[PDB]
Amino acid sequence: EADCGLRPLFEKKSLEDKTERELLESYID
Amino acid sequence: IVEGSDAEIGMSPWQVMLFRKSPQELLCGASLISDRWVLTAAHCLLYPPWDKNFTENDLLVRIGKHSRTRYEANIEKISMLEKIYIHPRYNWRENLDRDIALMKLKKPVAFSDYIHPVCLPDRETAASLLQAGYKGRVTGWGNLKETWGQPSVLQVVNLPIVERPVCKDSTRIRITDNMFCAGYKPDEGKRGDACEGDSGGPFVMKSPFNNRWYQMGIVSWGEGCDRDGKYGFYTHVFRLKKWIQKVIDQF
Ligand SMILES: *C[C@@](*)(O)[C@H](CCCNC(N)=[NH2+])NC(=O)[C@@H]1CCCN1C(=O)[C@H](N)Cc1ccccc1
Ligand SMILES: *[C@@H]1O[C@H](CO)[C@@H](O)[C@H](O)[C@H]1NC(C)=O
Ligand code: NA
Repeated sequence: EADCGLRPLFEKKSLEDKTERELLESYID
Repeated sequence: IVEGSDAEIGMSPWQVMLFRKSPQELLCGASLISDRWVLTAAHCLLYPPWDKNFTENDLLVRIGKHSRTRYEANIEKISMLEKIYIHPRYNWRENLDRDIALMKLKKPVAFSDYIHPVCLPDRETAASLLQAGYKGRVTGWGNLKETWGQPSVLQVVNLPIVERPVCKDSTRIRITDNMFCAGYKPDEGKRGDACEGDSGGPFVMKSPFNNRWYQMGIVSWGEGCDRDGKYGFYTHVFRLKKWIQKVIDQF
């Protein structure tokens, strides 16, 4: 998979974007 | 994108803009999957009912853009197309089944903080993430409302995948296994949808196991935009992975 799907300004910097938490929580609800 | 919001800068670095050269026109969205390959919807390139059939020289793609219009000098990159590959079984006649196409760039693009490829799903990803109720994310510079304005900045909206029987009963258009639908149901407290002009754009999901984003779908079609009881339809990327691999391995 190399480096695919890891954003330089977010994942690479251990920073979450403003709404990705909504996506992760949806795996529950 | 209807009822979404302005994207944060660099939030979707795989976002691509398909541009007509003459006249200048924003045609559709697309996504970066490697330094030389861009994925989009077939109907963005070929749609006879609308007298549409673009060839490589008619288009250009813009990568790394945030604003629609503003020239982001030396941040965005403009690439020419070496070749266009449309799925041989793309059904433009009836229901847009297999609405997918690949575009190979003449020269590899340099990745940057604003230009980076998305992952394509494999079996495990498709099995674990493409389930009703889970939310994905759609992005685009398409219409802000069902019409016939346009956004100044890339729009983003998170939407839940809908159960197949519900997708099927929400429309008289024949749906297939190569498509999935997403959107909120009436009265769920939230709305939102892709719309004309967003086609080719990615529906992505973040893996809870490795922190990576996978493009599960391609904005494909709908009826109106954001109507209660209607849902946006997307090309099922994993269902078509074998064809994608074949093209990239063969060219
Ligand atoms: C080409 C894309 O910009 C656009 C995306 C529409 C997404 N809409 C919603 N609500 N998420 N696709 C289209 O406009 C496609 C191209 C052919 C016509 N079309 C439609 O969506 C029609 N509105 C419905 C349709 C007609 C014929 C075959 C399939 C679907
Ligand atoms: C589009 O044009 C090309 C050449 O100009 C032709 O080969 C192709 O068949 C056309 N697409 C269709 C299916 O109408
Ligand atoms: Na709806």
